[PDB]
Amino acid sequence: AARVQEQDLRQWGLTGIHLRSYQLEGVNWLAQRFHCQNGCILGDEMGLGKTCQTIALFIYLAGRLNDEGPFLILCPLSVLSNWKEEMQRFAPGLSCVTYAGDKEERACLQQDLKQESRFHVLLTTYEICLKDASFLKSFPWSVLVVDEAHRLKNQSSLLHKTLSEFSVVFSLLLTGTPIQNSLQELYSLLSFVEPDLFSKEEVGDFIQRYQDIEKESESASELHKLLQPFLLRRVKAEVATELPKKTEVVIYHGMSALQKKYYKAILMKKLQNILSQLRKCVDHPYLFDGVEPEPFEVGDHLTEASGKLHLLDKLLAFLYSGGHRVLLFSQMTQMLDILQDYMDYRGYSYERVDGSVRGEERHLAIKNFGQQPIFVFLLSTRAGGVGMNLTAADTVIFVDSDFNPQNDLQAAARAHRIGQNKSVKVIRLIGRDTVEEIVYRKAASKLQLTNMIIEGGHFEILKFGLDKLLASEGSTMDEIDLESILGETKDGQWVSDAEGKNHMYLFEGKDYSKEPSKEDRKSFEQLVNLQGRSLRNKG
Amino acid sequence: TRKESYAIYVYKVLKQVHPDTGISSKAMSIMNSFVNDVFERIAGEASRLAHYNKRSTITSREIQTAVRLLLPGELAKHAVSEGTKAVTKYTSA
Amino acid sequence: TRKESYAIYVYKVLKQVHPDTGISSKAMSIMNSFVNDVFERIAGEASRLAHYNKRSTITSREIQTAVRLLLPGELAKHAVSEGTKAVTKYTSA
Amino acid sequence: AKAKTRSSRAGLQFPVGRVHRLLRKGNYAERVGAGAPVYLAAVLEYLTAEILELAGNAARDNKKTRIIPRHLQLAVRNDEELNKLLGRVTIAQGGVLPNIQSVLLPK
Amino acid sequence: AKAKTRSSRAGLQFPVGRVHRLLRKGNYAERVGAGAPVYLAAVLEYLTAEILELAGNAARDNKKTRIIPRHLQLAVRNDEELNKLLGRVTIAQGGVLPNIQSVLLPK
Amino acid sequence: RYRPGTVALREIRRYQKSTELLIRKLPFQRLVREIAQDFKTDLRFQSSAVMALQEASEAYLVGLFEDTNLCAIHAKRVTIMPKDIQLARRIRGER
Amino acid sequence: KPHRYRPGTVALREIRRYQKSTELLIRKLPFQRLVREIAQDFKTDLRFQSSAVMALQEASEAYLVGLFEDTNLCAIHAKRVTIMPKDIQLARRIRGER
Amino acid sequence: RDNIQGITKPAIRRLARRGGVKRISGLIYEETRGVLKVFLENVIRDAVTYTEHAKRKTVTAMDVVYALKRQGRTLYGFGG
Amino acid sequence: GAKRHRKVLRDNIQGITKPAIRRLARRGGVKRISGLIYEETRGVLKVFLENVIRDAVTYTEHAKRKTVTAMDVVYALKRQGRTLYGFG
DNA sequence: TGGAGAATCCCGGTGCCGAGGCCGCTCAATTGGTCGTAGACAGCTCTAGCACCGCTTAAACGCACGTACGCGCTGTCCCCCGCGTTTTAACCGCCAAGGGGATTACTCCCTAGTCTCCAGGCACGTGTCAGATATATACATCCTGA
DNA sequence: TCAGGATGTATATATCTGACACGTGCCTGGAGACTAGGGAGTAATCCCCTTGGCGGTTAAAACGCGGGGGACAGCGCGTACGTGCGTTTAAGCGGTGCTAGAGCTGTCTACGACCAATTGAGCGGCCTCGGCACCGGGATTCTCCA
Ligand SMILES: Nc1ncnc2c1ncn2[C@@H]1O[C@H](COP(=O)(O)OP(=O)(O)O)[C@@H](O)[C@H]1O
Ligand code: BEF
Repeated sequence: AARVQEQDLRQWGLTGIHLRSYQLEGVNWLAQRFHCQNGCILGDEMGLGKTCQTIALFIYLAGRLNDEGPFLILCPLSVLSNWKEEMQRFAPGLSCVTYAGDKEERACLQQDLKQESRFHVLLTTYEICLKDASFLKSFPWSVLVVDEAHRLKNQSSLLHKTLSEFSVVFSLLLTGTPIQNSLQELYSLLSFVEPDLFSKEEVGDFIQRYQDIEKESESASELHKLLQPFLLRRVKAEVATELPKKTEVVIYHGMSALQKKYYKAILMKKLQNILSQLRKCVDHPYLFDGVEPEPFEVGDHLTEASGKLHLLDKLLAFLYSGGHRVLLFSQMTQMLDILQDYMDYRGYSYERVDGSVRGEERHLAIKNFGQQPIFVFLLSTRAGGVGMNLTAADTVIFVDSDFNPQNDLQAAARAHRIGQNKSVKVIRLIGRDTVEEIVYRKAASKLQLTNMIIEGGHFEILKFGLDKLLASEGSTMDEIDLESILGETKDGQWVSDAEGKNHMYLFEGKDYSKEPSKEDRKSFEQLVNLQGRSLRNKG
Repeated sequence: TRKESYAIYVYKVLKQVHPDTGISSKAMSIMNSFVNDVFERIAGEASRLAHYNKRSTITSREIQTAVRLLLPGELAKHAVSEGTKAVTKYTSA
Repeated sequence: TRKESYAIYVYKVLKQVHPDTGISSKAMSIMNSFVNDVFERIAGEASRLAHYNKRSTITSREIQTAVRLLLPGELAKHAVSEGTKAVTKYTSA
Repeated sequence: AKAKTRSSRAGLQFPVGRVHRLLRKGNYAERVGAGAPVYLAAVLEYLTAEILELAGNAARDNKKTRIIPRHLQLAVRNDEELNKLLGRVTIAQGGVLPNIQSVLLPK
Repeated sequence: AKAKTRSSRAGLQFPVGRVHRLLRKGNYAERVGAGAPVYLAAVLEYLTAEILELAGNAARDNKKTRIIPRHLQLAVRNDEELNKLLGRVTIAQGGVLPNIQSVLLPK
Repeated sequence: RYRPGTVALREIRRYQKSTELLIRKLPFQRLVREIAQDFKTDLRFQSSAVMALQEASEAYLVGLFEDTNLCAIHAKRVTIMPKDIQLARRIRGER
Repeated sequence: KPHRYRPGTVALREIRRYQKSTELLIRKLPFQRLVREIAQDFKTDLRFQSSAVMALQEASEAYLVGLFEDTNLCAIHAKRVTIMPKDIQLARRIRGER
Repeated sequence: RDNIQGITKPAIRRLARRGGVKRISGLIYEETRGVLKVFLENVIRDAVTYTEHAKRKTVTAMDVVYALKRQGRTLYGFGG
Repeated sequence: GAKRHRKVLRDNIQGITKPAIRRLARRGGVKRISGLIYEETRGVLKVFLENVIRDAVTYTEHAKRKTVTAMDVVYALKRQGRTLYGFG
């Protein structure tokens, strides 16, 4: 079709940002896709500016072919403010209505159904769009934008079925992560995009036809050709150069006395789900209710109760001394509460957006993230790493190492972003000889399944049986790492500049082990099994 | 015709318990009714326990489960102890 | 595997009684439980009736006596009449 | 000889053969007469018809056409003999009968 | 060989052969294990011994050397667990437990 | 002359120590035969059958009177009244 | 002055409303937690089907409703309209549960 | 022929005394006679049903025991 | 300020709240309720549940299972003279 | 002493999911023989249930008196109900993992069934002591008066 | 408040008496030995469903306050129930007599178990539309301060 230049968007209302070459290519791609089919997937990598491309598409089809109809945007609660700010920053010619609030304000906005194009873009979230689906089923929307569209991974989702029966002309999905965590999830995305072509009945065909795991150019090229007119991925390495590079550094740690005691106790003796209790024990014992000496005061006993917390405090002292602002991600909210109490003790300036905080406190927290010279950024992986711009910090530290790698990847990408100036140093804290190591390796194995397809068509367990060193039932505390902590992290002027005892680098390098000493488990569980005329009234 | 009862066994147990105490005939008939009633309770509970699990054999495990279901509190523990002791002594011979 | 019940027979009886009324699934499960409960009550009563008289066969006389023992008032009389009618019709044919 | 069911011979809509099998597999006696299953199936059919007719009346009194557990509960508890038969029985999602004592009502 | 009753092998006084015959002839299941009669006889003997212990104590409290139904009633109704076991049982010629309410006594 | 309530307590203690039957044999037997004539004519009774009926009936009545006394005390009374019997029997589930 | 109802009117309205309905009157999660806590005292590491807890809740609610009916009769017997713990104790005594 | 009046007022008073009752209203006697009549009617109906099933013309003690056991009131000391 | 533990002290029997007990009493026909009824009702419910759950767990352990089914609860209730219809 | 206000009921519209009808298949009910034993029937015995009479005396009955208890009334006070505002956790949508329930195949050992033999237990007879009854006798207890 | 009397009740000794405990003969039911077959233990597989957590809304729970109505204590009265005495009735006990019916025995015979072949009834799976649930609106009802 006809190419769109930057001056067309300049005249048509887009006045904020000067676009980029790949952004302009994406806008033209979106325009031609809108002109010929029903739906697409703008799957650029995180931090490349998908929101700018969608706003440019709105400006285009609102001032070129006069498609003046309503646009619906669905996004998580934490990026609602970002959408609202950028919508009026870049495209102030379109009136945007943030359809949020309690039931009463949403009803008062229900009453504004005068239908005189008083709103061009309606902005809401998943939960609201699922609670008020009936009101949001009576509009002829032209474009439906689902930001962070990897929530539609499961096809039996209520959101999938609810959004499928909408009067949308063009469904646009935004997803930064490599969607292909499993073939069925990618097929669910495709079935949402093109429900007629990709029928839900062909799930078995899609999985069977593409069981290939090697290069296999004969089928890799086939699937690439299949996904040519639907998906559009651009990576920072090939597109967004000249950005400071990120260097992931995984750091190992040991245990503590009571940590080993409870680790072995759960491994031997609610305990219906074992994996959750093991991970809880590795993170911090104090989040068990029965192990606290019930002191209702802060103190210094917190650091020695966990090796992970000890190493974290060492890292935090080093980073604060070196002048580094840091993000902090975790899975369980209890561990975040423990970190918040520790930060309050040590007098660290911290901010906390956690999920189940509120709608507006997140906006205030994001403002303070960058306004004040605040040091610690407390975050939850699922409710903090989904689209917030936190470029002020330059160090991402994971204390969780959750199951699938996409969450951690996108959480890390929250700091490696367009507009970053310093280098980003990703830090992981996984315990040595622990179930955390197995979760990490299982995640790493799951991750390099989508790397294969990208590079080809786009470019005994719960043990971890080295418990012999965990059968010492001591501390195994680290103090030599203090002099090497500058060796792993070479800080220059406000930047981080350019596999031994407790550290390992990540440059697409692998790690493996074969769980040597299960004899400890067997022996200590054998120890575990080692641990007439009745006339009840008379004896 | 001959009619059977538990009189001689009740008397043997009584001589074990109280070596110099007797018992009248009305009390003996009451104890016979008691033994029959408890037998029927336990046997019926074991029968329906075996039917619930689609089995066709009444074993000592089902008798033990019926004893735990019927007898209250501290009576069940001692009864289970005596039953287990008797079966262990019986199978060793 | 499969699971047998009384749903189709309950439905046929319902369509005899109320030709235009339907029934939900929870109500059908309740009716199935009711039929099973009444069946086991009558069967157990007839079983112990046969045991009392030193018989080994459960006949229609035992079922009739169990119905008269278990059902109250007019329910017993009408149930006896229906069962007797059914047996008389079955025997002649 | 074309097979004719025993339920049709007796004139019933309940399964005589299934009731006979259930009687033989329940360890109720050593042996089972020929007319016991017929008589028992007739009694079961009668009781089913009684409760279904009362529950259908109760459902129609509520301007509904499908019987739910509430209608069964109302039918059972409003009948003087079915309530004695089912005195120790709880019906799930059945509720209770509407009844307020006279001393609690206002003067 | 020399015969030896199963009760002697089990170390019991209640009969194991008679309990086995009653279990077989009671239509309780198709088959009966070898250890079921021993367990049941042991349980019955233990319960009899408990009742007789308490009844002999009650008889000795009244300076009697023979157990009568009154002593069995006192033994059963004074013990809490035997009272739970026999809560719905009537003992003939047993009487009641002496008990007067506190308000009926003069004060 | 004794004050009202003393002979009552002596009778309570006396009849709670004893175990004999408190209803006369012949009137009870006549009542049983009269009741049985409404079910089958020309019946016969073993003596032990009537004895068992009397034992069961007296145990039932004594238990009912215990419940009635509890219900009467509940209402700050010492006299048992028909409403107490009705309440006890309804709570037991017999009414 | 605002509108107020006399004491006892909303009580009668609630009586009618709750005797007309059939839903469960206890919250699901607290009851399930209580059931699991009680079951921990018999065998550790037990699992429950959802229908098992549903059956337990139905039985418990039916039991409590019947007990409250008997309690109300016992309270009326004493010329009261307020039910008190002694009425519950009397009802459970007459039932044969103490 | 009014044999329910053979359950005299002194007999009902003795039963109440064994039950622990200290003072008795004057309307208790007719209520107790009605209650006893109902109880006896139920038990005797069941016993006669058991007797008729065995094709006998004599109500035995075991029929009464079985009737009482069926109504949930086990009786000890009369055989079985 | 002790934000890591300030919620877990509710004693699950207290999850049977006063409004729930009032709703049960209203369905029972009770017009006015004393203030000491709630603890008494909680104790009664706890005793009832202990009996039924003990029987159900016994039935479950006999079958050598680790999951308490609805049939175990139905058998435990029929065991106590409380037949429940509608759960198979 | 009627009107204001909150609650509930009747009416119309929409939509949605579960009850109802169809359909294919498979396994359980039916049919047809054959055997063996449970029960129906006739007969004989003997016991125990019914009926009656006569006498003794224990218990029921009727009556009178007086007292204490049930019941109605009144007054106080406090506690439970009704209602408004805040806050908390129930509930539902969603994501993970993995344990355990459910099925199948195989085989082996445990129980039923039969025959033989013999000792435990039951019916029967006999003596003697535990307990019931009677009579004196001391002691506790209830009640009234000074 | 204590003294004392009349009543009732526990206590000690003597005397029957009949029921319990023991010994005997035998017979039938339990024990020993053997065989055959199928019920159940056991290993392996699979996938459903259970548990634990987060995220976010929102309805219910919790807290506080004000007041009125119900619980409870106290008081008076009058009636109905307990107590005691003299009269009457019928229950209890014994003894005799008769026979109806329960109980046991022996002999068939018809009926129910068992087995093999076959086919239709019922169960699981799959649409699909109408009954019911939610919803907004108008109207009547019932309560409460005049
Ligand atoms: N042309 C541009 N120039 C500068 N910054 C841009 C441009 N386009 C997008 N961005 C940055 O992208 C951020 C938001 O875009 P976002 O959708 O988060 O990118 P991504 O999709 O890569 O995560 C904003 O902070 C904005 O500064
Ligand atoms: F993918 Be952008 F951070 F919304």
